[PDB]
Amino acid sequence: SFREGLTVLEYFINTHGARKGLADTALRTADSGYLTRRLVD
Amino acid sequence: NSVPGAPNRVSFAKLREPLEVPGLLDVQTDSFEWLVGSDRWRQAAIDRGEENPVGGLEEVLAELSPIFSDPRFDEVKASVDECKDKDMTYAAPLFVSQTVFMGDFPMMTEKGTFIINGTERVVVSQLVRSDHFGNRRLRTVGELIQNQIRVGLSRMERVVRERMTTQDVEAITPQTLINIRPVVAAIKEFFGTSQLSQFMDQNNPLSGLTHKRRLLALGEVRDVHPSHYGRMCPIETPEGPNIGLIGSLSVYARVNPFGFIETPYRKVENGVVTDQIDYLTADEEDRHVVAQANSPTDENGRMVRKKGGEVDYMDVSPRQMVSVATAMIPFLEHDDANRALMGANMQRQAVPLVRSEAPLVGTGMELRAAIDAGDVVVADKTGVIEEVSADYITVMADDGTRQSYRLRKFARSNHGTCANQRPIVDAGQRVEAGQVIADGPCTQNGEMALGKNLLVAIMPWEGHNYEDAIILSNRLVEEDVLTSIHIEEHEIDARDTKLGAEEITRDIPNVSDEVLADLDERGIVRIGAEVRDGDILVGKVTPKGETELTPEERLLRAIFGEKAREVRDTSLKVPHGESGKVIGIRVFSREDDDELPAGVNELVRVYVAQKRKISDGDKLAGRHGNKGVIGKILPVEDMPFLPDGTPVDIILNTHGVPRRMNIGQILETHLGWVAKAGWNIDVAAGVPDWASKLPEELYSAPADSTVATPVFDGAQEGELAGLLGSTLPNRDGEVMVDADGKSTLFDGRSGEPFPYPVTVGYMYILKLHHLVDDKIHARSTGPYSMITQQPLGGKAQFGGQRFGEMECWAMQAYGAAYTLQELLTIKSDDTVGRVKVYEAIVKGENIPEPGIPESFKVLLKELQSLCLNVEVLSSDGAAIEMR
Amino acid sequence: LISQRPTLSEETVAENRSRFVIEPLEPGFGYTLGNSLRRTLLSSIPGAAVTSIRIDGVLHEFTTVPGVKEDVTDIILNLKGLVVSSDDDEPVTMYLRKQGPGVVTAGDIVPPAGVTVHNPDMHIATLNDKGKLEVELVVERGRGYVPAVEIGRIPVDSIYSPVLKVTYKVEATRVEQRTDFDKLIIDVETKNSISPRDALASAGGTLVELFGLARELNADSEHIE
Amino acid sequence: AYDTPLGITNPPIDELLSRASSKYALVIYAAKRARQINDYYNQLGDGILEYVGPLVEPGLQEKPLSIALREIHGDLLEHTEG
Ligand SMILES: C/C(=C\[C@H](C)CCCCC(=O)O)[C@@H]1O[C@@H]2C=C[C@@H]1OC(=O)\C=C/C=C\C=C\[C@H]1O[C@@H]3C[C@H]1O[C@@H](/C=C/C[C@H]1O[C@H](C[C@H](O)[C@H]1C)[C@@H](O)[C@@H](O)/C=C/CC/C=C/C2)[C@@H]3C
Repeated sequence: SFREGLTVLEYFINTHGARKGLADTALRTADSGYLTRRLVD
Repeated sequence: NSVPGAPNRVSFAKLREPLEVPGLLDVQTDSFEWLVGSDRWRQAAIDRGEENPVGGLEEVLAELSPIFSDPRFDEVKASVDECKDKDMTYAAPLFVSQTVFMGDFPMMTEKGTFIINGTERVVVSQLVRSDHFGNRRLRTVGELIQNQIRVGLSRMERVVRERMTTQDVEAITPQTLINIRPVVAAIKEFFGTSQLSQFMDQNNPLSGLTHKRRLLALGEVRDVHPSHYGRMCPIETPEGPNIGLIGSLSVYARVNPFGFIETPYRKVENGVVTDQIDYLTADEEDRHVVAQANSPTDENGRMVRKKGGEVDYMDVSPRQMVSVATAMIPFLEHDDANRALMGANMQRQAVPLVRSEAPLVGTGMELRAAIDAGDVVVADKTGVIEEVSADYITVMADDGTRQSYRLRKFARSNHGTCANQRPIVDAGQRVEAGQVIADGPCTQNGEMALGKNLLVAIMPWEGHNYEDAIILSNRLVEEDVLTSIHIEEHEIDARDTKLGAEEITRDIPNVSDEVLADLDERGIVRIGAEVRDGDILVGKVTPKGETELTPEERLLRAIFGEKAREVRDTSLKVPHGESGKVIGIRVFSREDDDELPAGVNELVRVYVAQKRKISDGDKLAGRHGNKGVIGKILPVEDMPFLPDGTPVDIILNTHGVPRRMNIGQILETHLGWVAKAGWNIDVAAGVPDWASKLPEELYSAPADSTVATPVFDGAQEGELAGLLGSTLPNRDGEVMVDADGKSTLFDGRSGEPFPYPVTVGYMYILKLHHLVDDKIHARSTGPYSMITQQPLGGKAQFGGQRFGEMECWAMQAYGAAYTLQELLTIKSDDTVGRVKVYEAIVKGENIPEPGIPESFKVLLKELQSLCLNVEVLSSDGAAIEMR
Repeated sequence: LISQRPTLSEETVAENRSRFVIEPLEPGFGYTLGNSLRRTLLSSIPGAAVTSIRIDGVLHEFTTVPGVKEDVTDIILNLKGLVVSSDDDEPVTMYLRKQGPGVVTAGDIVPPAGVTVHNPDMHIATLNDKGKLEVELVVERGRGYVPAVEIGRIPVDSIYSPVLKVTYKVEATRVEQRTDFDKLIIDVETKNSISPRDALASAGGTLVELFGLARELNADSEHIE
Repeated sequence: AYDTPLGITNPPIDELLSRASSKYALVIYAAKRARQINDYYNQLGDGILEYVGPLVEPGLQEKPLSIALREIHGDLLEHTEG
């Protein structure tokens, strides 16, 4: 709900968690392809 | 604002900018100037600092002496332009009883870059720890250069120690003991190959600006830290698996002598903002409580960060945490960090357009970012113009001095993007110092113009703008609004070889006079000639050994009386799928002394340019991370058009699903229409309650007015709807948009209107470097690698696609055994297979049975080399071999 | 100016249903004249139909008609399908009155001089035991489809145009050098009063005549071949 | 009904699968026949063999694989699996 707009400090806190989702998503794709290969194997 | 020739861009800022944006190109200059120890640094540091500062090299000798002192630096050998032309390194030799020349010393341009072997490089500042966030040191360009010199000097003394013992005493001098090879080779080994030394990314002025200022985080660990406020931008980082590691410096970030980043802070005492702005490093930040930028200050005078936590000193302004690229996204406070990061990255992915239109709805950084990038011509001294020509501009300063500026005209950038400067001044114009004289590639009137302002409609249009696809009006092609020039460089060399010396000549062995029709007398394509895929650019010929020709060819030789020429053909043709006009030719000969690598006789390079119309398939995007390809381009006739008959330029589907939002995009679209049509609040008996927070200046505005809404301090929802209410009609006085920002559009095909009112407006979109012409690849047959006989992507083109392991799984899943076998054999590794297939295809015969893929044969050889006796046993044939 | 010779082909779907194709059209004339053709065929071809009817026994009774299985509503829907060509132009009042148990099939209605029913096998109603039914129905020529607007007089929706359902679609053909040439597909279902082919000629004739008003401003302009 | 097939989708796979065991057998079924037809248009089959077909009235420029599919749809040929 960014409709009202967030001040300086409010936006800083939001970045702390948003960056974890992008990094956590990087590990979701690697292992799934390493698992799918063993499955196929 | 505060700049002489600054254009009029009204701002919705409710807070004054107390401190002017620092020279955001200083991070590179200060460090290198401290390194070389320029007098400007000594004069600047002595005024408010230690009276005995030591230069980087001066400090290196201080610790090294006694084993060297007073090093010299002559004026630069050649000019930057002269270095980039001759492919040499912008350097100034340095000197140091016996005098010693240590080597050519690279130098930093005014743009904070280096010319290393004719290419413009940029050193990235590294942030290393001196644990906690504040414990980060941050090596500046000059400092991490000095450290590389330490290795050179120290190992140089290791050589002198060995030399003096074996050498006779008094029979040796500093010149005989000093072998500076490890010193000069240490700096040459840095600017090249070093991971911190990088080719300047410059397809738009902003890209190169953010390339500098960008820093490395490591010398969990990727997550942002409270300390990063006002220092490193958390909203800017690569999307790939390098997030967090790489980050761009904040706008107002300033580095202290050591390298510890400092942030501007205005100490707040007694609840009143003090104009005294002081440097507070990460550690010094906890000492005094820091106040929030957006604060309620009533008239004259008048949520804070704790020393170690969250929620004494006041912030200098908003966007301290934000970087330049991030600070240029209007309505940044509404978009999610993901899209904001996406938006910033795509801003530096834009390409310079031929027209370069400034954004209709922008922020504040445009003007400052453009002039600081270095791609815009600035007047050094107030005065008046004496001459204005497409080639150069001269200014007659009142002082009496006489300065001139040569303009980059169709200069190819590092990735083929054309950089063309336009003069914006006239003859008698009186210009002030620091003013803008000529526009850069992506600039207009001094401010960055990375895209164009287009009429948008946010309605789904018969599935052609599906998911992330976009549809454009053919007007964008006819009016060259999204047309961008792209220059390509080709090169060929003539050197000595094993059995002969290459000779670049016009005469080609087997060719018709038509194919050579566009070549000159020397054999190089004539200037201004149109070149299609496969045409010859430079005719080179190299010696061929014992001919041993085929008899079937010799017979035709005598029949048609064409003497089998002596040597082979080696001409430089245009890569497949490329085309354009020839701009310039650079010829470097040997008879003409010049200076080429040993064996090279002649060196010529041809530059080809292309005028790229915005084509279906190209990738467009806005400043809010929204991106998508061009799915279709309708003629202007069949396009949703307003009652004026004014067709819309692009039709964008509603990408933002709920929760996903992407709110910032919707805001600038409405403001885009406001700024395009002007407004007038029609104040009667006061002004509406929403305009109370507004400053007078935005009350009345004419059509096509540019607006500025700085990131966090920008227009607000209430003020918007109010501006929506005020909209100057067109010719005849009809109204095209209501207070909801919607309009009843007429389907240009059926002729009947669309049943519901559709949202229309003007959005600032960009043309991204991803281009169809560069990404379309097709291959029937082509070159094959040497070691592995697999289809190799020829340097011209024709690279084959990879059928990876996963694709094989999908092929096995279908059970298409034949299609799979076909791909891994006759289509790749089958030495005799792919030829007999092509043969069979031309004749129209059945395709033969696949053979043995060369990869497998190589496998057995690799095994045998490992002393593994492998035998491909038959059912009853015992052993077998390939052969 | 000269074009590329677009042709007009017709494929017969049924006895009263045929689809037409024009190939090739210049981008993007497919949609330009397309929607205008469907609009001309549907609401620009002259034809006679039923306007209002009155049935004996129903003046304030809304739902049912005694002695007949079909209700009031269902009875009207049948008569709407009645196709009759009347050149009288003005409202003519035909009469249909049959008694005794049986099936009234339009052929029972005596058409006044000037009107001719084209579907004599049409089922209008089924008759109950020892029951008679006298129906009077107004018929005046018209155009297109005019919705519905005296005691016991029931105005009914009027399907004036012979064309019953028309739809069109567009594709791309004619490779050569440019593969975005338009192909116009139009689907028209016609009542047996006039064939699909004639309907197109009437619609086409009325269009050219209608567009002759812009031509008369100057017959010397270039336009196209 | 299924309206009408356009190009590759004709004939339907369902009407073709009734002529063979599995979708895979259908592949080899039509594949080898296509090789037979194309041999016929050329000189077939070199020594000791004579090509047969097209059994059905070929289209204007119909591809031999597209012909073997129509032939299988009309039961014009029988096959034996090994
Ligand atoms: C991954 C990396 C550098 C990559 C080559 C580029 C960064 C990719 C991140 C991204 O663009 O999303 C790191 O670089 C340094 C040390 C370790 C790492 O090296 C690595 O892990 C790998 C390589 C490090 C240096 C390579 C130098 C040479 O390799 C080529 C030629 C030489 O320089 C390189 C040029 C890099 C310029 C890039 O600039 C970016 C865009 C493109 O990715 C490039 C044009 C611009 O967006 C610019 O603003 C961003 C610069 C990245 C700042 C990072 C500094 C730390 C080019 C690829």
